[PDB]
Amino acid sequence: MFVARSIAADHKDLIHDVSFDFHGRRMATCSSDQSVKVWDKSENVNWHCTASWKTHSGSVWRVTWAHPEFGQVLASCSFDRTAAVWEEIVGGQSHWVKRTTLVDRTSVTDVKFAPKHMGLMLATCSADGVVRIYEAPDVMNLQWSLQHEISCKLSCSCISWNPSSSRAHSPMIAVGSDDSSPNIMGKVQIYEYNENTRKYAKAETLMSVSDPVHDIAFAPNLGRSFHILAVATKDVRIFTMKPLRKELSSSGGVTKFENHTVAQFDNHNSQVWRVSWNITGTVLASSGDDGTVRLWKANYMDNWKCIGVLKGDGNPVG
Amino acid sequence: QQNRHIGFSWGPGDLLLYETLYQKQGNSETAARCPFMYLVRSDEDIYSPVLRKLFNESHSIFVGLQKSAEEASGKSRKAQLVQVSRNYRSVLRACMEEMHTLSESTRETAQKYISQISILSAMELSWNLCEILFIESAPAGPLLILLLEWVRLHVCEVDNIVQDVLRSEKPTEHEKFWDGVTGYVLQGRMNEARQLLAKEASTSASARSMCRVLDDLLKKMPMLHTGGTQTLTEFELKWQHWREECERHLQNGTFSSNVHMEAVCRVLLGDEEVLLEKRDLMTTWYHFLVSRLLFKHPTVKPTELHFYAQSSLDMFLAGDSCPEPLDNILLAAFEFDIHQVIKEFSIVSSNWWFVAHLTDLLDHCQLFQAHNLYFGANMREFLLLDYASGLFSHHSLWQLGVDYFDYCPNLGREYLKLHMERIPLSTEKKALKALRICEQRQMTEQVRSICKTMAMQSLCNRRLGSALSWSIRAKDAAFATLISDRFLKEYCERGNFTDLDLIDNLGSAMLLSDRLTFLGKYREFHRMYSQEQFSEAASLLLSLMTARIAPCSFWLTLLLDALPLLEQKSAEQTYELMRCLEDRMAAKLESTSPDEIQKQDSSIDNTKVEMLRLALARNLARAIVTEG
Amino acid sequence: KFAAKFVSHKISRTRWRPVSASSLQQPDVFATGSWDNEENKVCVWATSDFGATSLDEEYQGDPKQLCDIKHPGDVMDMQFLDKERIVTGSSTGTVTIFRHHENNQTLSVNQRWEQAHYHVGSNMRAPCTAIVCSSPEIVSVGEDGRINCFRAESRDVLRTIDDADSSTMHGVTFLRTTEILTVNSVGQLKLWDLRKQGNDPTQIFSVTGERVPLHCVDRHPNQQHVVATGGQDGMLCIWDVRHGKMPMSLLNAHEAEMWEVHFHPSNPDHLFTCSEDGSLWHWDASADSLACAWLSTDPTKGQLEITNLLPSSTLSVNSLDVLGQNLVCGTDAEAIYVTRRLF
Amino acid sequence: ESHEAFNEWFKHINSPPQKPTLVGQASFTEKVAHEHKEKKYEMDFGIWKGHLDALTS
Amino acid sequence: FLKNEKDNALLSAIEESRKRTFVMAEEYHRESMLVEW
Amino acid sequence: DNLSIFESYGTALMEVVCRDACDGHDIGRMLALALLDRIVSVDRQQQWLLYLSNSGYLKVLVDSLAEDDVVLRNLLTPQPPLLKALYIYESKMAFLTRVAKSSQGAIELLRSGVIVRLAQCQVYDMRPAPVERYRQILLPALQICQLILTSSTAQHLQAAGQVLQ
Repeated sequence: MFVARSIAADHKDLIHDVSFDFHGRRMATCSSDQSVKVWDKSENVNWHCTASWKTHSGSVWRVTWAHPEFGQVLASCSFDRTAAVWEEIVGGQSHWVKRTTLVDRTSVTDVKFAPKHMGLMLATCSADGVVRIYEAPDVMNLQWSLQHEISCKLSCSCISWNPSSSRAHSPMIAVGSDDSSPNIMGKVQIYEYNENTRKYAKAETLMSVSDPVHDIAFAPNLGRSFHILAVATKDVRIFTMKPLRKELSSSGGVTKFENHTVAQFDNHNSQVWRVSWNITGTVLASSGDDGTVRLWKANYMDNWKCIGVLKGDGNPVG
Repeated sequence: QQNRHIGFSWGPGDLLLYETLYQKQGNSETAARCPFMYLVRSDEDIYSPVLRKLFNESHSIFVGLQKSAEEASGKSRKAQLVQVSRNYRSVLRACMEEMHTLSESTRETAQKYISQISILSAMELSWNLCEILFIESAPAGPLLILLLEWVRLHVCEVDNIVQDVLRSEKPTEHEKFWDGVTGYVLQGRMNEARQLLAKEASTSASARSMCRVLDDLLKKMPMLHTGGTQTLTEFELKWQHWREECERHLQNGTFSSNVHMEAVCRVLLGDEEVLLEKRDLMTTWYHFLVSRLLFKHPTVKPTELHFYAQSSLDMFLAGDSCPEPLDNILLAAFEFDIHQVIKEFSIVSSNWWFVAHLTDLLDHCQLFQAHNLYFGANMREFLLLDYASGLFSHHSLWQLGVDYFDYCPNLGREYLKLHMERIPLSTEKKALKALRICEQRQMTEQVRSICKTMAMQSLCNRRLGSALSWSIRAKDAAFATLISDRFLKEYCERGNFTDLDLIDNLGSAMLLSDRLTFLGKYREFHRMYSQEQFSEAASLLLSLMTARIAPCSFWLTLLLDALPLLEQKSAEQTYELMRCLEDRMAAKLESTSPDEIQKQDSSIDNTKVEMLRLALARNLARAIVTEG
Repeated sequence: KFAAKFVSHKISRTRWRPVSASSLQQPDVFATGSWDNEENKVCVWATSDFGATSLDEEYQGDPKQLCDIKHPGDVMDMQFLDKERIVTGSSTGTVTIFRHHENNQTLSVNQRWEQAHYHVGSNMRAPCTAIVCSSPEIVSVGEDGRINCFRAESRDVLRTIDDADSSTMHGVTFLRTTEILTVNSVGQLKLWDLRKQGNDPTQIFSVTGERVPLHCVDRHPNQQHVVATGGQDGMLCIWDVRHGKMPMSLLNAHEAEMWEVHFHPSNPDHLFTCSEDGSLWHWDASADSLACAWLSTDPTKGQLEITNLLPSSTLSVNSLDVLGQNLVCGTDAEAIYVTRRLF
Repeated sequence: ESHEAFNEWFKHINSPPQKPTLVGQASFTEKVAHEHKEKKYEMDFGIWKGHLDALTS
Repeated sequence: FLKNEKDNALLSAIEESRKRTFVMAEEYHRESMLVEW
Repeated sequence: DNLSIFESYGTALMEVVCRDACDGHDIGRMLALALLDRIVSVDRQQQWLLYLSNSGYLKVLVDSLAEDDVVLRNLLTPQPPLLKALYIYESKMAFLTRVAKSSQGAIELLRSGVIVRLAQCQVYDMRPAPVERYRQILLPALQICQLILTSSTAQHLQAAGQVLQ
């Protein structure tokens, strides 16, 4: 019996995105009006606009929060070919201050902070088919150093860090490929950090994702011996990735992978545009051209099913 | 709306939903405003105050059970489990009663309150059916006594009818009088039926002779007793002989002048047509089942119950009425299909409470196949993990979910770590509670996260003492150095330390970082200076400068202090100080920028150095004289 | 001995309504504050049905809620100022006086100080961690290290001691009419004279070598120099504030954080303590019977009798209050426990 | 009583506080920990000596 | 002959059960004879 | 003197040994029942017998006899899965036979409904080595009954009524 309560946003232009902070006490919204707004949740469960500023002169494609250990930090990326880092400089005098602009050749299609145990790192991807990884050398001085350039050889549309804090797994990034490519398949690529070469190397290519990829999400690993990846294309796909075996005598490779499609769902009825896991990785949300958000969950027999569908008027489908 | 794409964002237990736009650019005629806030929440009835009370009381019950699961064997243990089951059902009762008073006093929530009373009725109904069966598992004989008690505890309409009849000035002339007599017979309540018949025996002489025969038949009716030495075969023979006595009285036309006494005698024979004519007194097919068992099959075996249950449902529902979801649950229980009982209740119930606690209790009865599901955990751990995860969504109940996760080490420790790091720490009291919970369960990284978060919150609030205390608890040497440097900004500026008493009491915590070490040792030097231990203060300063624990600007500061110290009215010690001065100067020539190199104190430093050289020379001569 | 009432909110604070010293009436009304919910409240409760004149019926009476009011933030601390007025400290840094209207069974906001506690420079609200009342005077302490003095009829703060502590203060009590004691996150008990024009404490007491947070402080009712404190280590410390800077006694009381300590107001040979470990202990110093029994340094003179009053396996007991034969306490188990026959 | 007092005294005289020893390559944190151990030893020795003189009397 | 000793242990256990049966059966026969007398 | 030592421990040693004799496992149960059989025989005071009755262990041992109907049905087979069950049954029947030799024991057994429970057992109606085995079942059951009642007191005449049943 989910209940939705409308608020009068009164946005100058429609906001193309909303992002919660890590604690779900704050949200950021962004719009065609060239602004970002920040909203704080009162004790009475009401939202109040606490900051509003003009951010750019280009289509803000993505917004992301840093981990709260680095303070109140936002990153945004744009059609203007830049990513920007913002810090909430409060006195009640909040005024999200631009700390840097990353300027290294085409639209920056996605931006994601790395898992906190890797430090204050930011990945960007661009339609030039490059992923760039920056590091802030001082968390108190939000200067950024370009650490890595990863040539994907396909237009990058989206990126996901593997959130696994296990020291048994090298840092991993999934990347997509929007290119319609009548033929080229492999539109999801996986990169692994190689300690011996101090470089990201291509570990995997999901050859079954011959369709254009719109979004990708690694599931929270929560002690599994295998990774789970959701992929948004013309359908919703779920992959399990099992790392292969090993010998302590010597090792310098990407440790090849066994990949299985465990689910494929065409029930979207339109090019599924977004996929998002809940905080436990037990429920998937998807959105598509059918004007619905769908909720997916496995039962105790690992059988995934839909568990909810919505309407244009805002009512949940009976 | 106007073919708009849905954006979503997962919160810690909430789903944020919004209209993104169109991925089309400014387009689409259909015009309006996207002022819609959509928080989709999983779960709903948990918010009830009474249900929360139930949950607290039963967490107490669960903890008790777990702790006592090591102490008792066979029969004693079985009885203890039965009593735990009864306690759960009593909590259900209290909750229903409270909800009912609430509905009575409040008209607007009474619709919903009655819906929830019916929900709890569902819960107690299923819990108790399952209990009785698996946990008691009574053999042929006691089974029917318990089923008569079961119908009596859940079907109260006959007692209301009889109370209304008894409130009338003339109970025997009341329209429902014979319905009260027949209802007591249908429930096996022969003594209460006889008390009503004794009133009718007063009305007429012809009624009195028939009432005496019927009273004697009801009095002689064989009943099973929980403790008799009587065998089921000796009971069956007495029951057959009593039934032949009833049949003989009917065949002799003994009751032909009173249709109601004849109908009661036909009920005593188990006449199915007359039992079905009295459906409105039984109200349910399962009351009809138990009345059929009483008058046709009093020695029924557990293994035969399903056949009679199905036959009773089919006969009772023999019109346009479809079985209710409760009927499927009760039939599955009479079939002894525990998995089907759990499945049907999982479909009908909004809440996992019934299926979680009934399955937990039935697992303690050693019934389910004893193996893990599909992830190194069993039906019990899976359902407890999902229920506990549900409690973590709620701002006050997440603390209860912690203890449920402790139940299974494999299936609740990693979830507990993940959730403990996500708790909104708004107050020091809440953080201290979370820390106590983690420390008991050995979770270091989670506690480090807690402490660092608290200390950064303190850096934002400008509470330097609280921030330092939290950084020390974090062992956080990096954050320790950060706060030491903030105090250094403050002292480079004011000429005095804030919070003197804390720095003076650092003790062994001073060793957490070299920067903190320097800070504390320098504060000790100032303390020596206030105590006129001038030599001691100066030597401490010199040692700090030579160890280079001091940051390369405190070199100037400490060097000027050495300046007046030297200025006052062994040779090796004098040479040492000279070496320290020269090292400082070489460092300056290299590290210090040309801009900072050009400052005022140079000439003052040179005069201090000349005074030191003169004192050392004379001091060395004095030392040589002492050696002589 | 205890009636338990489940209330669908965690209870941070419980206090008895003060009885007039001339009244033969037993305490019957108490207040509660809630915490760790989206909507917190102050509630008033009665233990007796207004009308039972039988001296001979076993008290099986569940406490009945008389009235409530929404409280912004988490009720961090709560005290009665008098019979009609309840003071609260909020996690929002607000100090509020509520008035209880007994005739109508309602609470109303009488007065508030919305900027009682805040960090200097950011103007960010800081939690008000403890309060103490001596009608008409109110003192509050907070995470901002401030000591505020109010008078119930004054809209303005009468006195602030800015930067009184560089650490969070957790507890405050009156030593005398113009003197208070505070406890903090670095294990210090600090004595203050509220007439002294400076911001320095008059005296500082601490356990030597250890910086264990102190959460609670209470003063012996008849002996103005005897003080009890509780810490994060579950230790009960007894102090003579005239003798040295160290406690006179260190007693192993709890397995986790000690939230409250109270001397019995009329029989101070009894003391009560509650903890995060879920326990509620009664301490009796009368068992050997003017040397305060609590200040006995002779382990052979004054056997303290110690009794756990609650069942094993309660969640955190966040607050207790004791008046005459009556004790109330509040827990994280969404429960209020009440006894009317302590002894 | 004289034999009991002597045995209490004899137990106490044979349990003197241990003087802290500095290991010859101690870190800065270990030197601060040693000064804290030495101050603790002087205090513990003062208490032990006061108790010894009372038991001796 | 360690295995023989193990077998002997099993044999001794069987002998103990047999002695128990010998005693109780003899007692029952004696009781029946006493009742007849 | 041995009995004084058994008592001296208290109802604690008696409870642990009697509980374990009931529902331990195979060998241990058999040996524990044998031990109980032997201790109750030298029980002139009959304290052990009183403890067994008051603590409910005697009732549990009697109720557990209904367990063997399925065992007997499986056993009437040409090949027997395990003779262990037969030995437990023997030790158990031996112990019960020993308890029945006592004038009081016979009364306590009658109060506990031993004849009623034997009358409910269908194994006695399955007359077929298998024939020898039916024979032996009959032996123990009827044993206990007859011996008991006979050596039973004159006041407990119903004994005759229950046996006739």
